Amino acid sequence: AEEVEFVVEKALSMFSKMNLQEIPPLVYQLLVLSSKGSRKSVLEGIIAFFSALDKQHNEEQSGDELLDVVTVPSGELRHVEGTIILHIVFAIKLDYELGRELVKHLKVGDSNNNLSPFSIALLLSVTRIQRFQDQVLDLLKTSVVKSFKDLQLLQGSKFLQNLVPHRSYVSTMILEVVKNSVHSWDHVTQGLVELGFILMDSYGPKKVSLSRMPNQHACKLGANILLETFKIHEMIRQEILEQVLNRVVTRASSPISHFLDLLSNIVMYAPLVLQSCSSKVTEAFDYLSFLPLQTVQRLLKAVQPLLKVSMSMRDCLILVLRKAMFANQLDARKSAVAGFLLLLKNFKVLGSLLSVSQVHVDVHSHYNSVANETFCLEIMDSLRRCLSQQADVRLMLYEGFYDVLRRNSQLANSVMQTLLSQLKQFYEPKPDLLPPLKLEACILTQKISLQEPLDYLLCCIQHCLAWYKNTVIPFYEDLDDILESITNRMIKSELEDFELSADFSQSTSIGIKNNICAFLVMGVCEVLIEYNFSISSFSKNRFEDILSLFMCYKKLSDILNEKATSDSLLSMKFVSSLLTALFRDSIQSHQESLSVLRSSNEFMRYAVNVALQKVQQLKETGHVSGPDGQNPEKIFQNLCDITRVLLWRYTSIPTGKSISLLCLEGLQKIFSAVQQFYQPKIQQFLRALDVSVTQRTAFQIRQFQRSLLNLLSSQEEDFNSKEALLLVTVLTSLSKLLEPSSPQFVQMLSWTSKICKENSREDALFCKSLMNLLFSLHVSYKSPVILLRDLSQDIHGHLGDIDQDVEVEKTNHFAIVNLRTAAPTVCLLVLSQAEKVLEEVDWLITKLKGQVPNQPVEKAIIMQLGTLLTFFHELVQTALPSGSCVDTLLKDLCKMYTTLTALVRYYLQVCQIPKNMEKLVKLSGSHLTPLCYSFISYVQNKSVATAMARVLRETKPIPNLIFAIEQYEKFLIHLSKKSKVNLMQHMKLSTSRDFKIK
Amino acid sequence: LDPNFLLKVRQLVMDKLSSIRLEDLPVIIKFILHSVTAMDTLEVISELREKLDLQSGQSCIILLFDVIKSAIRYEKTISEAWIKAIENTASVSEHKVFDLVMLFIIYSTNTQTKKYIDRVLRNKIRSGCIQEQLLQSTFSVHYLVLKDMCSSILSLAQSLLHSLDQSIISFGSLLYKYAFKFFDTYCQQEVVGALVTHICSGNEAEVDTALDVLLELVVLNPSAMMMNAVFVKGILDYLDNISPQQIRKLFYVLSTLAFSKQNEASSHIQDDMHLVIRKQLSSTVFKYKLIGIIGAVTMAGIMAADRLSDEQCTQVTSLLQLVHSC
Amino acid sequence: TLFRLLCRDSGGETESMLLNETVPQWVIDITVDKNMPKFNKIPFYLQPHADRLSASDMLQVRKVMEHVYEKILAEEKIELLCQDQVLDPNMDLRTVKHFIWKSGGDLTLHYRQK
Amino acid sequence: TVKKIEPGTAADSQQIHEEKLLYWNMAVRDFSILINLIKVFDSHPVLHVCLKYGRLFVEAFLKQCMPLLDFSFRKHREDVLSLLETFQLDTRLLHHLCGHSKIHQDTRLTQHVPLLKKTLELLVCRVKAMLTLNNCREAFWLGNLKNRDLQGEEIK
Repeated sequence: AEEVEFVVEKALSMFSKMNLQEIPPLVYQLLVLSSKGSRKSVLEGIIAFFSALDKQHNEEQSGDELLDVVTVPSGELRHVEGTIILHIVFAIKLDYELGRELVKHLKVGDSNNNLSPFSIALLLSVTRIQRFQDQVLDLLKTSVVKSFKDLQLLQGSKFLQNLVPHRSYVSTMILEVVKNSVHSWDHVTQGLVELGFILMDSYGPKKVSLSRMPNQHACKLGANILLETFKIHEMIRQEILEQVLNRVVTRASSPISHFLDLLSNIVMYAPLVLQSCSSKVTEAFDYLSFLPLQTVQRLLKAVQPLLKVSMSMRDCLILVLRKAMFANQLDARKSAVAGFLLLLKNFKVLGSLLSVSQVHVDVHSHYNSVANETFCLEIMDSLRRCLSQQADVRLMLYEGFYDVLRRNSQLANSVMQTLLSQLKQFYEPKPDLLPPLKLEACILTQKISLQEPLDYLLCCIQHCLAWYKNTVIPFYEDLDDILESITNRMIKSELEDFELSADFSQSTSIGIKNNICAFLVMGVCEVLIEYNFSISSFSKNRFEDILSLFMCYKKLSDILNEKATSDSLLSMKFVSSLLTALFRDSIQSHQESLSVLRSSNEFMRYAVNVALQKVQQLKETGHVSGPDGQNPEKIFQNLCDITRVLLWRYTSIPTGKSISLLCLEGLQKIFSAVQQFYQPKIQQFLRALDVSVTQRTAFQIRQFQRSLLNLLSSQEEDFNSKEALLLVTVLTSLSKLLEPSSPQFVQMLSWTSKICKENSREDALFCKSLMNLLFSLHVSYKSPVILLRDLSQDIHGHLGDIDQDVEVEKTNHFAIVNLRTAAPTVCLLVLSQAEKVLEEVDWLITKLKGQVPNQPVEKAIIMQLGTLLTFFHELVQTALPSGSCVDTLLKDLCKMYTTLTALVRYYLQVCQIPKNMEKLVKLSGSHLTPLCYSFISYVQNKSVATAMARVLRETKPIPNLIFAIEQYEKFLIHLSKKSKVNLMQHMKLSTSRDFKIK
Repeated sequence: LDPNFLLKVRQLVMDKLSSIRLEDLPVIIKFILHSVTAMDTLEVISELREKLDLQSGQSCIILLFDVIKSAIRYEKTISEAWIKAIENTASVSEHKVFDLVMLFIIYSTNTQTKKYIDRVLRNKIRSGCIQEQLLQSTFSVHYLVLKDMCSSILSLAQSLLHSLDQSIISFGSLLYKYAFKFFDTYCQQEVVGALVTHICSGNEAEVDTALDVLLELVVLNPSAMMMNAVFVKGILDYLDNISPQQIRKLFYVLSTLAFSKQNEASSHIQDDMHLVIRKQLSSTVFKYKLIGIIGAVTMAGIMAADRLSDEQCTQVTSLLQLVHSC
Repeated sequence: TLFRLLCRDSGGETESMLLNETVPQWVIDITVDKNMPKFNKIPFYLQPHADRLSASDMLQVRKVMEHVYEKILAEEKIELLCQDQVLDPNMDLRTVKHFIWKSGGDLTLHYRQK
Repeated sequence: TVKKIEPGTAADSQQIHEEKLLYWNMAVRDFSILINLIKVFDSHPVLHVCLKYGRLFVEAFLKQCMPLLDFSFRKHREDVLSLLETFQLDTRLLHHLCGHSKIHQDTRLTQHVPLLKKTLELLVCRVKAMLTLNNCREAFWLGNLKNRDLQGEEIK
């Protein structure tokens, strides 16, 4: 036994000296020798040796393509590592115990420095043995998730960054395992694909914060693994697409947004898709009729890059869509309309260029534009036949006709005539009959439901007509005259002509009909407001028509609101254009006409509120409802234009809610929305407001800093709490852009610290937000343990002492901490921050414990725990309220003593005791442990099945702390025995309590 | 249409499921499975389990199961609701052949339900809900549908044999035995190849159980095993990781297979087994010489087994003289 | 034959659709994506005439001459040889390996003072 | 034996609860006699058994007897108080054994102290819960018991 170990160790040393091409023969023989003897030693030596080769090769490869010192070429290194892996996997097949040692040796929570590109690639091919498939893939899944938690924890804390040197992460290792797999690593691909889908299946979004980011990173890694494996390996790309389409083509309505993005990325390599995995796309097309409308629209958009270059896929889709439309079954014609819309919204050229014994013939006929027009008109005529269907189909067509008419300018006449014919069914041509719209024909009675979205029909007509007059000009006059007639008769209507307050009930039939008719009138008024703004340019007469239309819109809105919603029909481009003229227009001619609109404060509120809706839709859904609402470049341009107006109005003139306050709300929403979606365009976003990102952000930050000072300079009763809360939220979001290693960040932290130290507000919510901003800035700068200690003293001074015979001196470090906010606002906030400090220290101790730089880390750990001891020392003798403050402090003391136990257990492994560790032990025994017993006594002495659960739940915390202290003292006895220094001389005898009933 | 009206007419169709003919079952099942929503999937599937009895008969059943495969091909939640219906069942008599066939269908069709189907299958086997006679009846009367997915069954059988419970281990052995009996030649070779990999694995319990199945397959179907003798003979190259007790059993199944019949096919393996042992006895390694003694005595017992002509009697005599000399 | 056309006819409507269907990915990477192909390398270890290095195939001898010069104007003081034959400084290693090496092993270059 | 006793329900017979209270009194008396034997027999194997099974007796007490006292505290109040006072004398000796184990720093003994201390404190909190469910929370009251040796001499 020992002889086998000795000879194996000798051969391990010979690895370095001998040639690499002789390694695979040696490993195969060494694995056979391993069977009758040591198994872990052989595997450890091979893995460690090849990991060093990988690391050395990576360093020498990184650099210019000039003369490099290349000890091993990349081509032969991957070939050698590949055949070593196959030998190990084949050995595991005939030796089950060899496989168990490999999993045990590479078992992960710790970083597991043993993991490497070679060891990860070894595990992926081991999955070809079904006996090890699940546990190996589970080992890899836990490794990447834990690795991302390490990355998240390091990024958020400056204290850890100064201590922990950067180490490679499992996510990076696996990505280059895929990259290295191009050297004929076909045995790794099978387990590579399964690992990618496990990451996506287990950590995909479940929309149906601490863990969401590592889950999102883990899910994104699976998409990267699958996408890169698709490009390189041809024998596996067919399986990848089939599994992706399986997850996407379903009626389950599960969140599949991440799978749809992977499908879109895969189909960007259309020749790769068409070559091998071509039938799967067509089979998914066959199931489009059975799928729901929302799935069809998202699936067809995902495979749009494939249909853009390929005619066969486009031709097959047209055949499926034509068959689905002719099908008598419903919910399939809706998908056919959606499919035909998407094809006609995106492609100007539609069309092409069997039985057992029937074959296709390659006819060499030149492309015919005239035949293409008839092909498009045939689909356009079919879509016109779908305008008499349910209101769901009508809504889709009205949204699609604008993009269809912009794409195919040759379909403009067909679309416009179709829109005109539909409008004639609901328009009264009589010059004096009121109302001009038949709102009773839009209602289908069989239960009352909406049949025709008349408001959406005019929105499509107005936008299509607007495109017509500025794209093809350089029936249209008939449409221009109808809209003017509609506008005049809607204004002169007295709201009684629409049969509208009569019932407005949410249950009765007449109330449902009245409620729907109320929405249509408001929707029509919005569209006519948009129409009259553009037509006749800036004329006073037309703007008076807009104001008259708005009053009709607002009066009906007030009636529905008080007796009690829907999206606005204004395009985001118009809202941006309306706001700019309504607030930032100084042209002499326009001022006369704009004074009509500006005089109505309710109109001012309406214009800003609709802009807030557009931003809110972007945050919720990722796109805006109106025209061009799914174009990221045009949404961003409107975001910049709206932001400029909102910035100007708020700052130039200070202060339902006021207009300036509403602009502040829109600014906060935009800043959050821009960072969430247009992350790479932040420099362009900040540029368009009127140096680098940090310099421009600091200019805006200082601009909002002055605003907050003005409210704080006001009186306590006059304090505008709503505005101050918004300013801190804006400052918090903007401060995410500053670089922490910059003077601009230091100024932001210094300003926040000064505001907290000097301003005393009675608003608990304002204090909580301000402290959260201060702690967010501070943690990325340095350890907040000194900040935490000073805040605990303020809570002690304001709330007094539990002794009731001593007087605690009021430090007054921070004025924001007053008698009202000291608890439960500040106390709960500082306890949550000390929790994060302990999690950081617990992470360090775990790394050191598995590691065996130690002396610098050990001193910093003791320094953190030493300062955090004084923070807890102040809180354990404070007369906290009996609510969640006591519950959280008791739970946090248990975490403090658990962390102390982990530090002591670390020295048990290392000390075969330094002064700093001894002084920490002495401090814990003189300033925390005796006072913990006093606090426990203080808490207990002073004072259906739901109550039964509550009383039994309250019996948990105090015994949990008692176990934590006794567990801590148990291991200090072990350390004193092992290190021969008595650490229990600093600890007094434990104090026990007994119950006695009066 | 009205949602409640659709449920009412669906219930009327479901009510007479027992009294309808056989040809209209595929379309009726197709209508019920397609006309479901998210919240009623659990109940409609549960109702379908107890209502469907299944008791041109083969063709209609094949078309019935073909529709179900197409109906659940793109619907994962329906498959999950079916396993939940099976798991909730707590009585042995309620489990039926159709219940077991559907479990294999979901296993072969949807790859995302492999782990859930496995975990419930262990529980039912341990509790006795799924039993040998139910498995025997399933294969006996519905081996037409099961044949199209023999690899799916074998993957389940191979995984079941890796367990540590004798009840689960015995069921996995039966899943091997029934697959060999009721499937075609190609899926039979996969069964033998799967057993050979079990013996050459390294786990003691796995090796002895696979050798028990190999002996059983030889006894029931010697003719089918005679065509697989090349793969069974390949185990002789991996005697280093095999205990002497398992070596004796391995030589027993090899010898009883070679002498099971007297056709020309058996004469080739009969003389081939003689050659392997004649060179293990003469090997320079002492370990292989001891293996040759075990195998030669094992074979001589089956040649001389009483049920033998003079030429047969001198062959066992010749082999014994060889071992005594070596 | 998947598709046949003249060079000047690729801009046509019918030819462009046919080209999208037939042109393979390995041509798309270079003509459409504008990616650059791999750069092959030969590993050669210098040995003093009486340290493995990998470089571009079109690297000239002069570059290997100056690398040795910094290790120990460069052209005039250092001469390189392979298989006991002097090497043209303007010649590249790709030509050296194919013509003068005449062996199945990795290229070996010997550096000796002029 | 203690683990097998069930607290029953508040709807059971009145005399049934009385016999369970008497049965629990006998179990505590046997516990008192057994635990008190460590004063004279104070070897490591004896203390280890008392430290380990003393915790298990308290664990079974607050899992079985404590729910029983919730049902019957109003009608039976002197019995419940007397039972708690008698058991409190046993738990006090358990605390002194815990302190004795830590003072002598016996590693085999101190590895039972943390879980015994948790359960001993869990009993004090569980008594408060019983009073709270019986609207007698203000009657609950703690005090720091003196640290004593195994014999009973005060440690100060």
